[PDB]
Amino acid sequence: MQSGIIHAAEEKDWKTAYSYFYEAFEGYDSIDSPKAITSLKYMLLCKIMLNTPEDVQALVSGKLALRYAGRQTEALKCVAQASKNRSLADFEKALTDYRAELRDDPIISTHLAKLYDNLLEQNLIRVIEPFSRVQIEHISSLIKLSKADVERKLSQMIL
Amino acid sequence: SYSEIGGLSEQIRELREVIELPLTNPELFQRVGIIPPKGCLLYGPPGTGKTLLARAVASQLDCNFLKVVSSSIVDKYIGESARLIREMFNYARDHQPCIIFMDEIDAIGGRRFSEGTSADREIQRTLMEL
Amino acid sequence: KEQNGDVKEAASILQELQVETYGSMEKKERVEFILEQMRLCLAVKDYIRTQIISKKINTKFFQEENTEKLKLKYYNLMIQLDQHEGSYLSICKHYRAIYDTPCIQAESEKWQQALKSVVLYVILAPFDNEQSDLVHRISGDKKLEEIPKYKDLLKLFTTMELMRWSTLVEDYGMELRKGSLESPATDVFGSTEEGEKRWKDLKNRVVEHNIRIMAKYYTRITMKRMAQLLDLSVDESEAFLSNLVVNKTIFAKVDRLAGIINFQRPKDPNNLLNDWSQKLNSLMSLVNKTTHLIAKEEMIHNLQ
Ligand SMILES: Nc1ncnc2c1ncn2[C@@H]1O[C@H](COP(=O)(O)OP(=O)(O)OP(=O)(O)O)[C@@H](O)[C@H]1O
Repeated sequence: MQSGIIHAAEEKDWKTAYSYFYEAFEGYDSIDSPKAITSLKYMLLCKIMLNTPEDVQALVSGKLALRYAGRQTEALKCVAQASKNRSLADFEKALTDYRAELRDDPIISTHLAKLYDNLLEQNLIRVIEPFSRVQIEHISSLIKLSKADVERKLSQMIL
Repeated sequence: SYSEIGGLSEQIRELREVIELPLTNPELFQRVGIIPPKGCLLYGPPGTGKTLLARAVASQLDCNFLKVVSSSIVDKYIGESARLIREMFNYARDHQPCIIFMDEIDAIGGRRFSEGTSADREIQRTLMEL
Repeated sequence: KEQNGDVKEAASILQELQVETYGSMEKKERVEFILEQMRLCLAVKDYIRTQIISKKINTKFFQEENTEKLKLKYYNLMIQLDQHEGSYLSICKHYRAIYDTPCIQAESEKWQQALKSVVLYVILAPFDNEQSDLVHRISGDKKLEEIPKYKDLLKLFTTMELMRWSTLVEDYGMELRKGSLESPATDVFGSTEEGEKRWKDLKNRVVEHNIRIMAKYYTRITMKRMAQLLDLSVDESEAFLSNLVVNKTIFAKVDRLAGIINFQRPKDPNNLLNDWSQKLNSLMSLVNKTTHLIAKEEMIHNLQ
């Protein structure tokens, strides 16, 4: 578990970080439930860090996750589902009811700012894909944001 | 003769189950989840009646049955009686279901305890095949 | 039956179902018993379990040649579960199996509504290459054209073109009071939420169907022309084209600022465009050359 936390602050390797939490859960299984229920939050969140929400649903669909299903696993599934649907409004709507589970995140700034910087272009790929020539003022109404930082982020996308 | 031998009753019925029952009734086994036992062992003469009992099982159950004396695997040069165990098992996969006798399995079952000579080594080689 | 059962009592029989599946083989009575719990599972309100136990039923199929006719009447219970939540296409192929019960009938009203029930799901199902050849199997039947609404249904499919959507509602809005058969509209419009979802479904299907001809005929179009063509605001067209572009069924670039919108033409800058176009076109008269050759060769040998 600690190996996972330190690797999350290091951000160097996002792959083995999920491996450490997986093994840790294998240790906490069948003996102590309170540690096992809190161990899934980190593994699934680190899989969201890897921008692979499709595998999250597959992990929570197994027979092992059904016994440990609860209010937290739905908070993991809703972040996976908002990242798959690429909608920040659904993410924020679910962020208020699951904020009790969001506070357990040791660093709330890292994951949320990286996911916001990600979901930015995940909302842009929907508006950009249909047509090449686009005005900035009408397309900024969909994401609901000033045009300044938007153009800054788009130019960044070119870079 | 299967009635003539007298005892031993629980052994008689035991080999009747583990031998005959997987043939006729694989369902009973496949339901419970148990894999059928593929082998068995008999030993005398603490008493005797080995080749009798098992013999009347071969002539009793009938179906397909194969006779083996341990002295036919000698082969002299080139222990290809090993490849006769391979080919023999292939024809047991042809005429399957089949039953295999093994008489005097001590010699073709040896330990290779002390490293020695040639015979023991190639015998152990056919044993590796088995 | 004593306590009428609940979520727990219906779950007690669940774990007992599969105990006798591998224990013994029973032709009829067991099947009747194994479908008994799902009809209580609808009252349990839990669907994810109902689909598991319903997944045990399909491995028992094909059940025909025994009963004949009762188990064909159970499909009416299965379509209830499949039509409920997520799939309109799962009932498509299965309603042709519930159409085999009136085949033995000996019944008119049940059969007459079976035809409409099987014909009206084409709209509710998302378009696919399997749907295309699905509707061709039912088309041309001698019993099917008995329904006058079937000619409207077929008219929208054959060669597309265009039609006013309100005039479509003139034909399909009468079927609520019309009948004879009200059962298809009893499934659609019976639940207000169900009926509304299939209203937006019909809208999505007609606007998606108007698009695929526009995709073959463009070239280009003005944005404002598509609005008056689809009888809706330009904002609604933006929503529609967003879902169509994320479905990547047809590539397009639709510029809102300048009003010029178009589907395709594919870029194909140099290689494949000129390759296929120029060459195959040139080979037309080349491969047809020898064809008309023998035509004149036979004509001149008929008279000489
Ligand atoms: N329970 C028995 N019932 C009838 N006959 C028996 C019984 N046990 C031994 N015999 C007799 O023993 C003779 C040899 O058969 P058996 O298979 O016992 O030899 P064996 O066990 O290989 O002998 P050993 O073990 O001494 O080499 C047979 O003629 C048989 O009549």
